[PDB]
Amino acid sequence: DVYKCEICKMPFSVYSTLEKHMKKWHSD
Amino acid sequence: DVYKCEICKMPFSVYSTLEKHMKKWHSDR
Amino acid sequence: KDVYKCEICKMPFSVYSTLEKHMKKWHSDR
Amino acid sequence: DVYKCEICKMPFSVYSTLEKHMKKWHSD
Amino acid sequence: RVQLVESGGGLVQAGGSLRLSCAASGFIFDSYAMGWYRQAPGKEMELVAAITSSGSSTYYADSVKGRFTISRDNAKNTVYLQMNSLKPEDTAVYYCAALDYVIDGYWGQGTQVTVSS
Amino acid sequence: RVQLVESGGGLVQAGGSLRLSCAASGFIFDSYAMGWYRQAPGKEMELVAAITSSGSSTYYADSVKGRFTISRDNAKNTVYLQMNSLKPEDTAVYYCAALDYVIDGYWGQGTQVTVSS
Amino acid sequence: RVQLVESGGGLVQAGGSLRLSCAASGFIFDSYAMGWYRQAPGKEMELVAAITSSGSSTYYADSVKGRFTISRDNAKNTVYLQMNSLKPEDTAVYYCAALDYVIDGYWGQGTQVTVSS
Amino acid sequence: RVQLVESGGGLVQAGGSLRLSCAASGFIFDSYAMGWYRQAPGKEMELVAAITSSGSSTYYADSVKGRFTISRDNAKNTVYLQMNSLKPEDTAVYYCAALDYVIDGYWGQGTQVTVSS
Ligand SMILES: [Mg+2]
Ligand SMILES: [Mg+2]
Ligand SMILES: [Mg+2]
Ligand SMILES: [Mg+2]
Ligand SMILES: [Zn+2]
Ligand SMILES: [Zn+2]
Ligand SMILES: [Zn+2]
Ligand SMILES: [Zn+2]
Repeated sequence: DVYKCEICKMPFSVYSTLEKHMKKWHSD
Repeated sequence: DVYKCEICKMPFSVYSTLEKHMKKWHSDR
Repeated sequence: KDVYKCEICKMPFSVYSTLEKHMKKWHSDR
Repeated sequence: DVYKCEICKMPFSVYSTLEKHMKKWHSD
Repeated sequence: RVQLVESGGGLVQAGGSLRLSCAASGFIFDSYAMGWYRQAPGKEMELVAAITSSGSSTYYADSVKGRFTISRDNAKNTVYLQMNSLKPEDTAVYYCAALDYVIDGYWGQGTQVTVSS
Repeated sequence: RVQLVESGGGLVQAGGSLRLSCAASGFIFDSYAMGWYRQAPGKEMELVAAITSSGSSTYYADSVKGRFTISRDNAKNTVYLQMNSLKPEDTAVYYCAALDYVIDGYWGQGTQVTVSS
Repeated sequence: RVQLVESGGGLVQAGGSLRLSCAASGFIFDSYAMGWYRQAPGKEMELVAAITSSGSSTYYADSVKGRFTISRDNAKNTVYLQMNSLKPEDTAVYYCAALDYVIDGYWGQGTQVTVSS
Repeated sequence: RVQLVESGGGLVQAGGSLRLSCAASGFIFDSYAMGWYRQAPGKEMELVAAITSSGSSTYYADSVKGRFTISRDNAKNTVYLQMNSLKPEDTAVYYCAALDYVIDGYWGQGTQVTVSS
């Protein structure tokens, strides 16, 4: 029931940030 | 070149028997 | 840049580490 | 219930022989 | 441009294992993080596991941690999901995909997994 | 669902050692005797070593007796073949399979073992 | 001449594992087959496992084969007994000895193994 | 009453691989999380990797993530550390131990790892 990355659907927590997630799991 | 179990290719000797081989080594057969 | 570590097993502790969580996950007799 | 090597107590079967046992287990 | 061929699914009993494979082609495999997703009928799709382009980092849904292992072979363009200690809750069709393109909506056929109670 | 992933082969010097592993999934591993087989190119597939469902008995081909040791871990669904004092005659691809189904000829990828000199 | 020091025994639950070790000195270790024996009070001593001087071949009592594994380190003069899925019938004092001298009645102190059910 | 037999170290070139192993006895192995630590001359000890008793979670030092893999084999009372893409910064003596008792300061001999530039 949490928000998830709208590209890959990995769940986000309070510590997630768009920048960190994009850097780790997506290509610039 | 010896006779072997026709299922698993394990060689048989003068001491082998089908019953003993099947009981020890096979499950569904 | 040296950090505090669990004094039993020396695993590094961060700002979100807690004694209870760490004991629960990583220790058995303590 | 079965006979065993009198040195090391390994059980003998119908296929055991003293010579084979001695060479395998009591030799260098 | 992209092609993903999944296999290795089947029917097992509670406690069994399966190894899923995905053979990938039509893109530069080593450039992208890959994920295994599962889709059960009537339920939300779940990202089950993911692995960065190099393999250096992995993500797992909490419910599969310690049971599932994701890996990849960039020489063979393949992604694997080793599923041990399977449970009925794991029953679903499993699909593999490059993370960047999940939103594009193009998927392989997936591979069915059923875990009898 | 018989998925059999063999690993651990390689190039080794005569007299040396190697340990092969096979991870099994998709069937009730605990119920089946497993065998390690090998095929050199141009030669026949031959049974090298076998182990009962419980590990309560083993079998070794005459040419490897005293050099190879087969074992299994039913908790990991894994079969192992430790190979010591390797000889050039041991060069081949090695495969692992359930004895019951060897007749059906579905083999894994196998693992190459090459013993030089 | 012969000194053998066993250790590793203890209390363990049925199904559990224990690893026994023995340090050997006073003789040319790599010249002798070694074995693990067990003695429960009022019962017959039993040879549980043996390994030849070079380690190439083993013996296991029928009732422990597939659960126990004997090994040796000829560089470190040590013998090991890995015991898996222990049962109450395994409860005993365990001893390690060179096979040649078992009849001569010198024994190390042994190590106690107790398997609760 | 605790014994830790570590091996697998050696001299290797940067980019190479090693596999360390530690066989443990004198405690109930599967009850305890295990850690690989490294100690380099004149530096602070570093917990390199750790694995929970159930094998379900692992920890890695930031500098070895994606390069080292810790695992355990409870059927062999053994912990393994697979080290790929070794760097000169990985040079040190490696020691394995139960997390619960590291503070008591009883260590095995460890196994030496040297990575050449
Ligand atoms: Mg990470
Ligand atoms: Mg089947
Ligand atoms: Mg080992
Ligand atoms: Mg975790
Ligand atoms: Zn994403
Ligand atoms: Zn057969
Ligand atoms: Zn700790
Ligand atoms: Zn004897």
